[PDB]
Amino acid sequence: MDVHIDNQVLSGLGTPLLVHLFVPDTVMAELCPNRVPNAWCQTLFSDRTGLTRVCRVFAARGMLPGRPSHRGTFTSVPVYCDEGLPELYNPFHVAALRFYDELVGELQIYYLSLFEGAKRALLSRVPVSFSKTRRAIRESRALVRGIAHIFSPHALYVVTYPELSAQGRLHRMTAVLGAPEREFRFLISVALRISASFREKLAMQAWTAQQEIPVVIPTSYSRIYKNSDLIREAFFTVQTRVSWESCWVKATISNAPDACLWIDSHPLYEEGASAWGKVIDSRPPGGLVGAASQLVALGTDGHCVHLATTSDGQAFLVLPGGFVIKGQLALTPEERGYILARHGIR
Amino acid sequence: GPRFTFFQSSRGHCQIMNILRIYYSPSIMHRYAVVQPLHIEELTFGAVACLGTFSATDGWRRSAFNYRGSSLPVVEIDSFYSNVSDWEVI
Amino acid sequence: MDLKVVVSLSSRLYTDEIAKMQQRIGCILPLAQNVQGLGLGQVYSLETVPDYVSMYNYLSDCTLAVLDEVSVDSLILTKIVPGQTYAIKNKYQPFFQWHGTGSLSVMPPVFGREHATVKLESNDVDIVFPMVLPTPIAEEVLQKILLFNVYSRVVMQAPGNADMLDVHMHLGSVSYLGHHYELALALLDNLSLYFCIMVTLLPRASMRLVRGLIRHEHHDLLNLFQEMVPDEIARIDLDDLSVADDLSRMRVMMTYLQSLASLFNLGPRLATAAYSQETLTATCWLR
Amino acid sequence: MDLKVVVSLSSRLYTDEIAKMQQRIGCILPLASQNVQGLGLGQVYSLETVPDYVSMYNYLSDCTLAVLDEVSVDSLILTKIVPGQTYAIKNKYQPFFQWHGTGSLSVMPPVFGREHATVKLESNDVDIVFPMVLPTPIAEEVLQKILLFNVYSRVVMQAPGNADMLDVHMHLGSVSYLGHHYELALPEVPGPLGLALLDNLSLYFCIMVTLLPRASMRLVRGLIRHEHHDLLNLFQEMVPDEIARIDLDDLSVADDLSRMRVMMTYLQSLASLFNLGPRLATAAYSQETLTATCWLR
Repeated sequence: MDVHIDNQVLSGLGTPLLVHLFVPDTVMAELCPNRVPNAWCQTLFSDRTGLTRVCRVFAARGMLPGRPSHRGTFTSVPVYCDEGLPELYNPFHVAALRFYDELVGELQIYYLSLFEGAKRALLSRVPVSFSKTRRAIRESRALVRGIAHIFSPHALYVVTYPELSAQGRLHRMTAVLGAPEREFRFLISVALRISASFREKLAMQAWTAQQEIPVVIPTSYSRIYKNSDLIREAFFTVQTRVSWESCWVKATISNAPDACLWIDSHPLYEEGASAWGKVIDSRPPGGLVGAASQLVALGTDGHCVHLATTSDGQAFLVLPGGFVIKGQLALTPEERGYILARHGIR
Repeated sequence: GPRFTFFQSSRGHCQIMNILRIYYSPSIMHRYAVVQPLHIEELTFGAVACLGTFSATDGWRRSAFNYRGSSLPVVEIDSFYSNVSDWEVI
Repeated sequence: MDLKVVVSLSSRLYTDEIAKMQQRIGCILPLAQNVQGLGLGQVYSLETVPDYVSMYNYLSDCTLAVLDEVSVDSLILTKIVPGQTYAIKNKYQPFFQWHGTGSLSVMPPVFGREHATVKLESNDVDIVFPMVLPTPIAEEVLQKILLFNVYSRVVMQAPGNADMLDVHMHLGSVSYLGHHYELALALLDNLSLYFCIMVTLLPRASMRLVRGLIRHEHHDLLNLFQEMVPDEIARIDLDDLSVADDLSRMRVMMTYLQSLASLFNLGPRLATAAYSQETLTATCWLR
Repeated sequence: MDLKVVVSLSSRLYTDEIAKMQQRIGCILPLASQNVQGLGLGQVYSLETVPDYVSMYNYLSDCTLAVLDEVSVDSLILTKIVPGQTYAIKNKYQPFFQWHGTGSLSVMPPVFGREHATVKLESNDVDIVFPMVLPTPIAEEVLQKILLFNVYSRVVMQAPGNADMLDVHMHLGSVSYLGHHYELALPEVPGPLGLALLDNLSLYFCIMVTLLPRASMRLVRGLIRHEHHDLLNLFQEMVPDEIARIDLDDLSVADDLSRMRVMMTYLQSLASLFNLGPRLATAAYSQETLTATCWLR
């Protein structure tokens, strides 16, 4: 019970109201394995998409709940969204958290899943920290309740207890769709324009491999891959269900930090959620020969289709078999600014 | 009630206070839970000074400074080179 | 080992320089030797305002020396090693105290310019001794002149919020070990400038550092017990300002706290051992 | 009294390195008490560890320094540092610093790069890097710069939209000198002991922010509303909101005295924290032959 009194006194600048949370250790195992993170608040809207200011959230792991029903970490969700009077709530409304120790993993959370659980729960001098004074006397079991989490079908534990007028005005709040809809269809729009760029690049060229990366290939490659077997290039667009782990937007945010590359890897036909957004280096003295070795090891991955994005406005597709199809990247800077504001600061 | 204590150290003078704070931290974690200073004093918690140096080639040999009432062991410092410095608070 | 340094006078003197040096035969004096670059006469010169912090840095820069004897042409004095001991008498314009006092300061004379300054008309060196005065006396005096300059400049700024009588009853009087002494009066203007810009940048610096170091340790008992301490209104505004000017303010904050940190150390810290009251001399050694 | 402490090697020093150890004569090296390892700074600053410049600061401050004057094969002579003797030190370090200031001298870890202070020793399994010698104002400025860099590079890494990583590495960046700017060596992680130093510093900071003399606030408000001083350039004619909101009270004098009392004591404690690392008082650094008589303060 430390991070709640940490962030409660901290975020008084950009947030009127602060909600406190638990996060179980099973619910973020598919987010980041091996306990690699240890945050940043940016709650986007449902139909009032735009852009909003960011707020920092502090947290801790490895410290156990008073409930022995599950044993996990500490988080907390700021709420600052409602204009003027905070009595209205935005329904069907995402609130993004960027839990991190060094920006890996995201945390999408709802206002219904938060507040329905919240209602379900309920010669001079030094001045004292005022808000910590009421948490020590509570120490009770009814303050924490189990909430069916909507993004991942699991339990997310909230903590709240009858503090004061900020949390007292919270439990009376109600009000009279499209917050998970917009980001996915926006990903499919940029994926369709990139696949259209690949279509027109294969059309204006002879529909032929230039083979930018060198591999040796067997003579039965037109047999063990069938004729025109682009069924993986076909269902590429459904397979990109993630984007901000995907390397495609990673090059656009990398414009603020010249010879850099990011690589997505998707398997040959559904071997699993392989990886998204790995790094090809040119800065350290491993050098361009090490970049070439990693690149040809990328190209010899005979069961994974790779997509290459550059920083300068160019896209590339790597067929397994060393074949490369060139492509453009040129997107409207409104979506660019929307992406870099969705992650961080312009 | 206050207390005077003594510290042997083989390290230098200026770096010794920061390790003394690390040692001394459980004594300061008990303060401020039960008291809060008004009339503002009391934020200082002890002060250290240098008494001098001695030779580490011959270590301190414990002897017996005895009163007639009971026994009382004592740390003997031989070849001490006395140098009183100034008070340094923590 | 002979640590005696003769200063060759250029011009012959007469009896007033004899009477003033034998009036001042106990007190100490800086060094570089030459007759011109001898005392604080290069920093108490009237061609500029005699500043404080440069005077302090020049005094800590060169070594210190005690005067022993004055002739018509020679000025016999002895400098200071941190190896061996020496003698020291007061012979000062204030006759304050040597109350067995285990620590001693050497401050530049802030009571009066000419109070220490033996002015000689035959040679325009206008030699001037630093004030020797014990350490809590020195800290109380520097406090009570720094706040005196802040209060004088704020009553010159606006005569509504400050007065002079209730601070003359309060900070014009120094008191220590049953002795009650009195002191009243642009070098302290520069000192209070440094002090005010330090305490002005101190909230931003402190709140930035505690937001940096606040949750490195994930559960420390000391960390919580020191972060419940500060003011609840001293912790609002960081991210409104940029990175560059903030870090420049951090840089000037750090160099100014370092300079004032050595300055609130009491300079060349002399140490006394046994003060004989019937003789007015003390046994001293540099520390 | 003795100063001559001979240190034997264990194997034949090769003749390629006797030339550069002839070149590094009169430099400073940190001691261990003999043996061969640790007589130098390689054991706590290696290539493996990110150079924190604080644990090696702990080792150089905690151990008595030593002058290296004579190197032979299989034997080299050292001389300790004991207070009361005025050692002759030659400024023989490739980032040059003239001692025109003739001030107090300071020793620091090799923050000006590994190559400038290292020497390879293929005789035994020991490598030697050297402590840096540099004047007091540059040393304390580089000290506060490396602490401010290891506290702010981490929070710039904490930024998700870290659009400017190179902002502090070029604004903080090099070192302040009138002769030239000399770029230093920068760690990325501060290490444990560096965060311990920032921990104690932030402890002093949050203790001292509880007491501010309220008259000084009025002075800086009045001077902002006077002409903007050249020292006031960092404000660029702006009153911060925080000093505007901590002046809701009036000007007193009773709390001012005890405020200033605890401020003197805590600034002397902060000075005792920042007078860390062994210090040299200089008498008459001779310019024409680059040697300085200095004794331990």
